[PDB]
Amino acid sequence: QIEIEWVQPGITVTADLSWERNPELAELLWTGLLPYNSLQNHALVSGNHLYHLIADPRLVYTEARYKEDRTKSPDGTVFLSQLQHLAVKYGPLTEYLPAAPVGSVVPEDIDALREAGRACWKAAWETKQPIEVRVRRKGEAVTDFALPRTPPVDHPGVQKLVEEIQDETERVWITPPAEIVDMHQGRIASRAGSYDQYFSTLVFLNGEVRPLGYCALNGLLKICRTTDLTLNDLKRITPTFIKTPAEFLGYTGLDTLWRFTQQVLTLLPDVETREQYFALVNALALYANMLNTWNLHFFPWQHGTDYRY
Amino acid sequence: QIEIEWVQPGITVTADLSWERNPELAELLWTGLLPYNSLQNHALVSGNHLYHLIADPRLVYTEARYKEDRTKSPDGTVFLSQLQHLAVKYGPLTEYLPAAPVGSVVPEDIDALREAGRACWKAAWETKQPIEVRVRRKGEAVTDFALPRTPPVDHPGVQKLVEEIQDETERVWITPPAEIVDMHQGRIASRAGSYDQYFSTLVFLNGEVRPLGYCALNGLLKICRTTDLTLNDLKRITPTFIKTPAEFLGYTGLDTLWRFTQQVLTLLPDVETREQYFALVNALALYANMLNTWNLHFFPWQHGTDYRY
Ligand SMILES: N[C@@H](Cc1c[nH]c2ccccc12)C(=O)O
Ligand SMILES: N[C@@H](Cc1c[nH]c2ccccc12)C(=O)O
Repeated sequence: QIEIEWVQPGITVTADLSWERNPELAELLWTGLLPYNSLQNHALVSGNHLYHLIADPRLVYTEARYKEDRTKSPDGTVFLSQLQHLAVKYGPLTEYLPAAPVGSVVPEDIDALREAGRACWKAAWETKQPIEVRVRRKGEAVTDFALPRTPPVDHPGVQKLVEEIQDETERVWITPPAEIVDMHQGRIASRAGSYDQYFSTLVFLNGEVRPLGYCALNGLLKICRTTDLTLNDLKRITPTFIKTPAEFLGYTGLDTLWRFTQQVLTLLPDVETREQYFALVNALALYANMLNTWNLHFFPWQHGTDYRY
Repeated sequence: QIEIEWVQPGITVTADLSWERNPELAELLWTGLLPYNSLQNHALVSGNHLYHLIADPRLVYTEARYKEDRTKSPDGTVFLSQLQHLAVKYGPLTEYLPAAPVGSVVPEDIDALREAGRACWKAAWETKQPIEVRVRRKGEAVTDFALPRTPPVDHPGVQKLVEEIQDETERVWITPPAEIVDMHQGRIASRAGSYDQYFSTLVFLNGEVRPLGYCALNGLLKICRTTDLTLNDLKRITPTFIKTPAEFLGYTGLDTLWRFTQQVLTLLPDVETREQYFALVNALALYANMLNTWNLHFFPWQHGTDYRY
């Protein structure tokens, strides 16, 4: 049993964990991930779905034993995905992609859940109020949320950079990053956007950050942990999947993203172990995925009033 | 000397190619790429910048000898890009990323160039009328534009799928794909989009397709051609970068993309040679990059009127 606290709406629900179908994932949440906090997003495509990022690389490569069509899942079902989400269905879904269930919100708490889901939708559609979520073991108080830090690494250069990136990831974990807020308000040093408007810039912002985190960066992580591709080859293929997106994004306004990427690309040829490679890339990957949660939050979805079925 | 003809606005300019700075590039265009047609897009972020797609894998990995800041290039400058573009500056740019020049539209055609530039803008911004560009060696008239096909490959199953995919890419080269048009009109069988709107779906359609093409797929082509990564490893790493994006887009409405990806992923472990790997990923790659051009064309950029600096 776990509790899920949405702070701003002031709603807490309780969910039963199950080791029956996906024991490795249940065990991962129960033992390795809890307790944590995150920025709570609402799905913009999939339907009445809530997901939030968990700052732990294991979610990228841990396999499920059992997946089901998520639209057929009962409301209240809790999932874990390799996009590093914990997810909860609270109403109908259109996205029929397989998902890995690990439990469900107790029957007594479903109304609370749907109510909370609507509060989360309202925040992303209208108010832009960042909604903090706290997840912890049932009946275990926490007054200490801090992002995990990968074990230190025998390399002053790598470790220093890892710490810097992770620190920054924590700093803006539930606090809006200024470089994201600024772009949405048009405060953009480079004036990016054709013909004096920055709407397109926001679409490209929203568009490039997301795959860079979950696809390129997390892909490298997945490959690194689940295959025996050599360190030399990991090092070689990395600039190819991560340089251009970050560079273009740097111009649009993500100076910190692009700065971090340059320092990583700069250190990368000289790392000596797979452990060093992984901490370096993991730190950037989490930073990238963190930014996506804020784009999900801040992007003007409101325009969809003019795009109803 | 080449000729760039924009069909709809009835404008044809002449450009001098130069071997002074990027000989390998100028050569490739001159001997390898001409003549061709394409869909003319206009940059939505970079400024007064025209770019279109060229159906040749060599642009992905052929290296520039020289690059300069594009904001400082004279109006009229022609560039080739590893994004598979021929690009022309016709006014101020804000994107200061380096680009490889290969020539210039002649001085007496600059006015005609800026007319072509503004007309392409009108098509992206307001009209959504597809503009066809035709590019030729000066002198030699051209009647048939067919997409380049990779040389037949000693593997019938691979070769068949390669043919089917290339055929399809050719079919909707300058004629809009129904799957893209239908989505932008809300004709989406899965009703993807939270709370009965499909605007968010259009943002994600736009955002996911582009990196899948230029970053994941094209990245694998470049890795295959510019490094000696083993075939065994090329096959191992491929699904990690291309499955998840394609599956989600399939759900959102791109049935053909997801079907072509699944087929590629089924044949991929059976591939026997690098040449077989290359042709298979290359065909899927171009198709993906082809879809990007239509997203760039059809996405409702006009919303930018509420986002002026
Ligand atoms: N369903 C998420 C987005 C999403 C789900 N799976 C994906 C895979 C790739 C990219 C985006 C996604 C939303 O609507 O907010
Ligand atoms: N210039 C393109 C966008 C672009 C340029 N370079 C990129 C690299 C990655 C992604 C997008 C881009 C436009 O504004 O239309």
